[PDB]
Amino acid sequence: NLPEHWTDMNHQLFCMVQLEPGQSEYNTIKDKFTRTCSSYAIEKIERIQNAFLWQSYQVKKRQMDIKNDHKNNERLLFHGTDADSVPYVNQHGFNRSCNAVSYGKGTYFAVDASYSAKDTYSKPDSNGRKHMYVVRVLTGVFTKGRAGLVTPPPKNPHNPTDLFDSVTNNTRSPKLFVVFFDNQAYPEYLITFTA
Amino acid sequence: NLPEHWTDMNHQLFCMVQLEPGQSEYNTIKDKFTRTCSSYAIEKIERIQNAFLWQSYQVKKRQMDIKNDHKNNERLLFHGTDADSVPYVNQHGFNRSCAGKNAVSYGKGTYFAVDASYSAKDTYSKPDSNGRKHMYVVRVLTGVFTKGRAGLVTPPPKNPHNPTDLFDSVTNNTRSPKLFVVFFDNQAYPEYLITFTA
Ligand SMILES: COc1ccc(OC)c2c1sc1nnc(N)n12
Repeated sequence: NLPEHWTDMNHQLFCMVQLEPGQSEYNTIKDKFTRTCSSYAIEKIERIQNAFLWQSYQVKKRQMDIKNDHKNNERLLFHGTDADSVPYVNQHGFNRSCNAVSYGKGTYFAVDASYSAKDTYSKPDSNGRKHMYVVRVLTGVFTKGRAGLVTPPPKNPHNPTDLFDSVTNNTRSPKLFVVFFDNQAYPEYLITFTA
Repeated sequence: NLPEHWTDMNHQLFCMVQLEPGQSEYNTIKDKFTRTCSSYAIEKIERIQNAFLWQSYQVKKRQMDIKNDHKNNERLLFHGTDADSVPYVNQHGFNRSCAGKNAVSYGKGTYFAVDASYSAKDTYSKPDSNGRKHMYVVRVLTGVFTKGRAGLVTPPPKNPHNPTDLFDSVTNNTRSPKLFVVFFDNQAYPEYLITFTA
């Protein structure tokens, strides 16, 4: 069930599709970035078409929609990456096993592109190019994180296996989310940009 | 897509089904165990019916069956663990972030044994306060594998010049595999829980 807005892949399961500047999809993703990163230069935006990652992600979304009995489990977040990690992420998504993990040992995602645009996260390559993903994240029901978590905390210490879906720095006004499982995050767009 | 021989779960997502000695399902697991663990006695064998773990595992299996072409990608392996881990594994499966360092490390992942005797070591199937040991029988997507090494946080590339095209798992020895390490969520389905004693 590959999304409508995807383009034909000639029976292949993986493609990076450069977006056309000035068309709807490009303008949408550009505005989300320029909200907080209007001083950077965008070189290009690519749609990640990974059928395996998409399928595993959609299975987790349908499971979380059943478990939570509601369907607002998804958010659009940012993830800065060094050039050398881009091929891995395009292919295999985000891997907690691969900076400071103050809110737990998972994969980190920023509400604001400004945060992901830090050189510690979006490390400039030899040519000055920085890389940031726009990511669909199953944040689901969340609580405040803490150092050393390997999974989100229990929703009630009387059932230690019924878990929050993610953790955050701040539950009232979140600026980051940590997920602790593979296939809880779909890398949807890659932005290549410069300072 | 839940298997047709599972007990009806009443729209429930999870349950453990106690098996009857004399049924083929119980007897084949007992034979597989006793092949190398003839000194121990089985208390019970439970079929694990976890709808969500099953779906995610079956999606990974279909993807590996597509990627590899006519490989036997699945092996039935053993995993001994402490009583404290059993409720988490039953609900959530095998989390590499929680895995022990193995005495011979072929990578930082979850370890599965070919031989029940290996999983039956007190270091893995730690006796609980009542002297009960716990061992899972696990469908593992071993796929295409190579000899691992202690540094690995994922299986290594098949080809150094193509770093993202990975082996599916690693082993101690490709000639005589006795253990497999997996590095991803939903690559192992816990199918049965063996409770046993001395
Ligand atoms: C404290 O927050 C983080 C810790 C670690 C991070 O990745 C190493 C990270 C954040 S926010 C963010 N956006 N993009 C990335 N990679 N990250």
